[PDB]
Amino acid sequence: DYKDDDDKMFKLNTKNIKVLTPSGFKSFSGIQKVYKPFYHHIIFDDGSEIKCSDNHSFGKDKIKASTIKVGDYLQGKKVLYNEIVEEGIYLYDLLNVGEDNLYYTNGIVSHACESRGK
Amino acid sequence: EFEALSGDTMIEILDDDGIIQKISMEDLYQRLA
Repeated sequence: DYKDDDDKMFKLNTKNIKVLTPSGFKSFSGIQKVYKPFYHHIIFDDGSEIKCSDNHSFGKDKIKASTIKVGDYLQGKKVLYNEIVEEGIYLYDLLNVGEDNLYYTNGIVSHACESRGK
Repeated sequence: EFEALSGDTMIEILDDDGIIQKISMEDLYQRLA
């Protein structure tokens, strides 16, 4: 019926690369490549946009795309567009960013997924 | 379950040599390839 083994390659961050976060440049454990059959295309009054999954959290408050409605403000930026586009797309995320899991994506603070931790 | 960003999403990274560079999420993947 359904399988999530599409592009289950995964790349480990063995190159000592860090990403700019609210906590500074922080080291992430790695990056995952996943296939998502639908995503949200959000555009802000800031002019920047974000294309992410439905329940992808942004700021520290676990603010997910689907909970954001047009007219709201995300981190000081008014969301003018938030369409759920149901098209299969390849998606990427950073696993365990420093010790915060917050990082800057398109001038927006995003929340990283966690592969490390019990 | 997954909940990631699109490959065209731009991030700002710091490489090993201490180089700051803005690249897309997918480019970061190819950078670790």
